Amino acid sequence: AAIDPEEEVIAEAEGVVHLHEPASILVVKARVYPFEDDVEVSTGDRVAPGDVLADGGKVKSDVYGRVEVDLVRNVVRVVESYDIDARMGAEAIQQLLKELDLEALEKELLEEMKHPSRARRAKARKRLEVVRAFLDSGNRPEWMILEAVPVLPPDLRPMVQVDGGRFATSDLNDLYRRLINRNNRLKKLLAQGAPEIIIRNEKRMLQEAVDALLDNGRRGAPVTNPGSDRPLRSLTDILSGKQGRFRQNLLGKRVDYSGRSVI
Amino acid sequence: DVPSKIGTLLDLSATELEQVLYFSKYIVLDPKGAILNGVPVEKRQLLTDEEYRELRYGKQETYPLPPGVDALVKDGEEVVKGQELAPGVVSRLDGVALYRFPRRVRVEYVKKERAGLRLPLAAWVEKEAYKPGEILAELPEPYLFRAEEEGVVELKELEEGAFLVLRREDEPVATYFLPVGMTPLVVHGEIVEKGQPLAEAKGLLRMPRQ
Amino acid sequence: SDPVRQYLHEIGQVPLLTLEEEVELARKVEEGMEAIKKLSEITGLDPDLIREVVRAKILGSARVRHIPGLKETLDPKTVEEIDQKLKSLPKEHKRYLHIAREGEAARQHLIEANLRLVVSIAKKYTGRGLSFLDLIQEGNQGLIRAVEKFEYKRRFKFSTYATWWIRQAINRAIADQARTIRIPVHMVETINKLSRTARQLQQELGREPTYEEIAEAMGPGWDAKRVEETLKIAQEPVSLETPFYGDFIPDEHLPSPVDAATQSLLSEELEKALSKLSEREAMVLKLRKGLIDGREHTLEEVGAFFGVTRERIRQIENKALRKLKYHESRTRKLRDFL
RNA sequence: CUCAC
DNA sequence: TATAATGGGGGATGCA
DNA sequence: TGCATCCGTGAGTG
Ligand SMILES: Nc1ncnc2c1ncn2[C@@H]1O[C@H](COP(=O)(O)OP(=O)(O)OP(=O)(O)O)[C@@H](O)[C@H]1O
Repeated sequence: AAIDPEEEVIAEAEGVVHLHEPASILVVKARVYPFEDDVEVSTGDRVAPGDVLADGGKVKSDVYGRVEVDLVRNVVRVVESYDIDARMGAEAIQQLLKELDLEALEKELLEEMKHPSRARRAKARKRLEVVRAFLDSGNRPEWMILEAVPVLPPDLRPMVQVDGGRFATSDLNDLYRRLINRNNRLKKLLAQGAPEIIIRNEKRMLQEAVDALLDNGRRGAPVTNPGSDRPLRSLTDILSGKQGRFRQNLLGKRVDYSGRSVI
Repeated sequence: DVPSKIGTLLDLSATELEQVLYFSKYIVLDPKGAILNGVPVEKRQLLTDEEYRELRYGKQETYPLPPGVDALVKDGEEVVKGQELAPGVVSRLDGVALYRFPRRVRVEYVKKERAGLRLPLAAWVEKEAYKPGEILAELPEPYLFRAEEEGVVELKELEEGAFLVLRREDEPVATYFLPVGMTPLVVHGEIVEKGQPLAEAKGLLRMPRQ
Repeated sequence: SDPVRQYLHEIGQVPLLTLEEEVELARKVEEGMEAIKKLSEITGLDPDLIREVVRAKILGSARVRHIPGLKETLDPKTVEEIDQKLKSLPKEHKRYLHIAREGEAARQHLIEANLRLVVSIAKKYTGRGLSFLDLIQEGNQGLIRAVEKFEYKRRFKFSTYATWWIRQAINRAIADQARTIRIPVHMVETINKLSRTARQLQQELGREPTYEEIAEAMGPGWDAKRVEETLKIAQEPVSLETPFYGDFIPDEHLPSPVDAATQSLLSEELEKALSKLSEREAMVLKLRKGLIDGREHTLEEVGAFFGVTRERIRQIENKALRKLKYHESRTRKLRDFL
């Protein structure tokens, strides 16, 4: 076929077809399975050995693979591949933290505490300290992963109009905006069915946003406003440090009914 | 927060957690009978990007062919590793080969006709049918095939051997077959009468290969 | 450890399309679209739903959510029902399904193979308020838009057509997200026009322009006032933690002790007047001055709470004030209360 | 940058 | 909405 | 041997 009705290769009469001079050769490690009647599987499906492929269940598969239905050559292909579940990000981690039965790990770590070789007792001790911490607290390890992210009240990060009518805002606002502009973008990229690279990059950027909201500058580089080399003040930089909330506003405040003069 | 609470809770290194969290390596939650490089996939193993695409989507490779250069192998053929695919192209793996874009499509059109041929009696071998390449007749001496009709010549050659169609107006009056060993003595668009030689047969003549 | 380099490496894995492969993928996509367009005719359902189910089965089980716009909630159960209703079609009807799957599967590879363009496009839009990766993740959306609109019959390469949508996505993202105070896109365009105009004027004059020169160079309908106002709304807010800047800024909202005091001394020295008057007298004033609802009820509305008309209310009011005025100059408390 | 230690 | 464009620019100490 | 974390107080001016 072609763009216009012309240029089309139309068979003049009876004969057979042969192909020569290929642009390139795609060598696939797969298994072919031709068919005569209707095929039950559609292309893209996961398949195990001995699954009913086509022709009412006569022809089947030999290995684990992905279904690639060819309607031109009239053959169902099976590309040797498993239904393996391997993930990334703080989702797989959330799952692995949900799968944890702390009691059993307490048992195991206690059973390894009897082994010599110095270091094993130490590592088992630390790990068991964490495990028993979670056991005694009542907290769940998967809470170290964030589904819903808390938002600080507005006045504690205010956007106020100063003396000259200008506006002044906290640094947490731009961080929150940086979070939302990637969260919503992710929610659009998911609904519209984006490829894996784009979604992965988006989730990575999301993580890069929450890791800039809670502790900016902690991992890698600190996010700065355009036109300045100044790291934005995160929620960690607010509490910790000599300029932290503790040392500046809890262990020493400024007071009323107080004056100062040359003695 | 060194040492990583999450990392120490799951026997994971700082590097490993960095890779899993920031999308640098796949961590397996369910192998499903998968096997990488000989060993079966075990849970909590770190797969890369290639190690994951190979296990989840299989392996394959497209090899560029020079413009004009045809392939030694054909479409749908199974291939071994190191097996040649083209005069300069070598495959790096096993599997089913696939033609990407055939720049040239050759169509072998099936034709079924009926033609006559005169030959000396003691020179021809009697058979009810003739397979390709098979000897049709052996002449002990140079014998000239002669036209039994009159009209214009329509010459139609093959890869080896040829046809001949004598016609008046445009209506065909004769169809002669000239097997391998029969050299034509006429050209296309030639006027021939009755009796004049159209071709010469010498030695052994046989059916062409097609 | 570097997202930029990492993404660049992840992008260099998917090979660059040949013209033939490009046209192949595009054609497969379009054919898929038409196939779904007819499948909806056969099943008598919804095109978006169908294509979403095909997408679901193509991408696997990793991605399953309810898409805003689709009436049915996409859970594996429902998509199983629909997929079984897709397998319940005759061979000449069930053949469009394969074309749908092919269309989506080709769409994915088409998007992936044209991702290197978005990088080279967004590389020069740096320093506008958004980072490299954001511009990339928006230009990618632009590319996604370019795929479902491309027509291979026009014989144009996909790069030429995708470029437009990529720029159109980036230049929208920048104009929509770069500011802390979000400004409508057209207004942003106007401000940019002001910037370029004023820049030209500065380049030719040998000095910075005034509001009048700008307003003149902008054209009709433009005066100095509107230029000044436009520049006023175009202001970017500054940070409090600027080396802090927010420490020299008072809290104008909350009342001070002095404020809280007098307001608590004004009410006190006033309900000394709810007394001397009466019960209904010291209430027509409450509705009239807005002590109760916050709003001032006219002597019209007020008449429907005591029965009286707009002239017994008036005498009801003025009896209160005039009496309160005599209660002044004898207690002389409320004078300073200014 | 300046004052006091 | 359609020429084509496809990979960036000190100073010491505690702990793994 | 690499990384992360600490490194005195109050006050004045632009
Ligand atoms: N309070 C100030 N008053 C006037 N000039 C100052 C002041 N603070 C800093 N400077 C100027 O900045 C120069 C040095 O500033 P430096 O960078 O050491 O302070 P800083 O790092 O800004 O302090 P902080 O981090 O506590 O804000 C000084 O030599 C002076 O010129």
